Amino acid sequence: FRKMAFPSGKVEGCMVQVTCGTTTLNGLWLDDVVYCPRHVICTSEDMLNPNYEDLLIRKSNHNFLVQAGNVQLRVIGHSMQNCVLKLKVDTANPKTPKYKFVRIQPGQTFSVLACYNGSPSGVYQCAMRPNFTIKGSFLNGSCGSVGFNIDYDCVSFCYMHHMELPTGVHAGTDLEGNFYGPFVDRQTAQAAGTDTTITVNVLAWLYAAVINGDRWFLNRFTTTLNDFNLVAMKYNYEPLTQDHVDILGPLSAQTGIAVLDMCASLKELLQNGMNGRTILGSALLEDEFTPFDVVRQCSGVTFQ
Amino acid sequence: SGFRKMAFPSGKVEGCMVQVTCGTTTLNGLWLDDVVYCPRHVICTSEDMLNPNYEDLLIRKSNHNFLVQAGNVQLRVIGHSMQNCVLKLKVDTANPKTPKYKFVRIQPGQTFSVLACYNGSPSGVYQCAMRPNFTIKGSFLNGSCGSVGFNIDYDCVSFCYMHHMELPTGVHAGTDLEGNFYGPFVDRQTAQAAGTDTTITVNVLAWLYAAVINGDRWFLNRFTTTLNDFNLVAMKYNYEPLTQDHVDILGPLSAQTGIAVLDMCASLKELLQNGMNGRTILGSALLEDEFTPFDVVRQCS
Ligand SMILES: *C(=O)[C@H](C[C@@H]1CCNC1=O)NC(=O)[C@H](CCCC)NC(=O)/C=C/c1ccccc1
Ligand SMILES: *C(=O)[C@H](C[C@@H]1CCNC1=O)NC(=O)[C@H](CCCC)NC(=O)/C=C/c1ccccc1
Repeated sequence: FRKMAFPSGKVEGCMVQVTCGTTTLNGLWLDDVVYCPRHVICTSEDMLNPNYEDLLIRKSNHNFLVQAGNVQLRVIGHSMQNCVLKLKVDTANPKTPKYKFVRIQPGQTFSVLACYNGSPSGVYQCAMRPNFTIKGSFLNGSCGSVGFNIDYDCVSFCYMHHMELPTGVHAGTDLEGNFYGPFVDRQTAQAAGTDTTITVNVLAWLYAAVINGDRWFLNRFTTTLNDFNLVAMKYNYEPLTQDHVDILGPLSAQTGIAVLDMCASLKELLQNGMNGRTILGSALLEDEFTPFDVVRQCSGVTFQ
Repeated sequence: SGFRKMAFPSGKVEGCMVQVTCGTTTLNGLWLDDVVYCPRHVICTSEDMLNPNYEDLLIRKSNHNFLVQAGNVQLRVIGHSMQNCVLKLKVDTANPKTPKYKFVRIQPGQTFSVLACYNGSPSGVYQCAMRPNFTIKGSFLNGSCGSVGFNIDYDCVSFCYMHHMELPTGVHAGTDLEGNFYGPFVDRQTAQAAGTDTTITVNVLAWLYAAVINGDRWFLNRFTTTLNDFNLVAMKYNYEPLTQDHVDILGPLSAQTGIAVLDMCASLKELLQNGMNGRTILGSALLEDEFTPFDVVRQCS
């Protein structure tokens, strides 16, 4: 089991450059619309608290330079939806994959295609933290890079990059321009809420350990969900939702270990330590691998 | 800012991946212009795999014994040859998506991106390193043979690896694109052990510089060391030797952080001798050796 990105080719064919003034960032070209962060229309003397509505009144179609490589795509319409700008262009992208826009929950993972000037430079796997930040890797000019999942041949876009926070973590929106968490696209220092450990993913990691025959931590206890949730929060663990219980179903069926029995096993690991031992080679409990991520990597048949 | 294990965008390689089938065996091939490259053991039955005479099995095959599929269309095989452990299938169609490319043989300690494929379908991408014992710590399942490793520079894809084998310890072995294995391994169905692995010293130091660039300095000290005395301790702890070339390649990271290379060596020596004492570096409880100096500069500058 390993942290793996989705192949990025379907997304690479969608990356473009958007320039307004001397500010260049990345945009996402799907059919005849280009999606990008709206702060591309900001000047260096106006980022502190931009009035985006009045800044955009000042802009016409001909103020936007959209480029696929060095090839210009003429902008024939523009609008703002929350914190994203939607630029209608004169050319439908022939590389447009089958796609959806989706808003992910904390704990869900996705691949990020980090881009600069519309040129992809790297791909890595991220998790949405419970405080709605991501521990990403972004340099200047990265805004507009997107995060995504791929299921069969459909790309589910879930993240567009906008901000770095003082602590070095990152914040952004879904593809309707709505920020994850309490952040705003302003040139200010914004504090992330206090983070927690992603319980459902820890449990997925324990199931993965069991699947591999590493199962010393399986105890003889069970628990109710409410009892577990109340203890978990005292160790800075997220509480479990009904949806979390249900996405652990397949792993519970595969191993024969009831979800609530594994919760009792995790509770013991929180109240005592690992003694000295490790799980899957590590002394730390991994929390950025989802139940889906574990199920996929069990065999070639499921991973394809 | 930030630090992640980062792979190269895989789109240029995705357009080259195909499915090759011989009899009951299916794996992946690499389609460049009008040739498909794939592991030669695709021609083996489960009988053959135990002790294949590969020249033996191949002369008994004809072109129509090979079924090559690219996405949804069959490519017709019109020629076949063998170069070391790779098969070269000539097909009657050029791959329009052929990128600019080169075949390279990489050195131990260097990194590359792996595009893991199953039945010709790319399914994940991750970053690996060629270990000093010429294994790779991959994640490969059944059907993954013929997946390739690569680096990209501008628009040119440098293919350095094609996947063939898993060892009993769970690490992996494979060839360059000329079909020559990395390390002492062979394409037969036997349990094979590697030589004793060592830690890639120059990469650990690059990673420590990354940790400093990202604001973490707890492991630094005011000691220094000579290069030879550092190498004495490194060899004691199963680390590869650090050469003057390594010291030079660390130059840019040293200049960026203001920490002389031999001072960082002194930090690493202390970490080797004292342990990490339950602390973390870039979220890791272990010293990480699969980031090269170039990888760190690329991601942190
Ligand atoms: C977009 O390219 C950029 C991404 C940053 C660059 C460095 N790493 C990243 O992730 N986004 C911004 O720079 C953003 C624009 C603000 C809209 C007008 N500004 C910030 O992210 C600054 C945050 C900050 C942190 C601490 C103190 C002040 C400001
Ligand atoms: C090709 O797809 C496959 C890749 C393996 C499958 C599981 N994970 C991988 O990386 N390659 C083989 O299966 C290879 C075929 C070569 C014989 C012609 N055989 C092995 O890798 C055998 C390993 C082994 C381990 C222990 C004891 C015997 C054999």
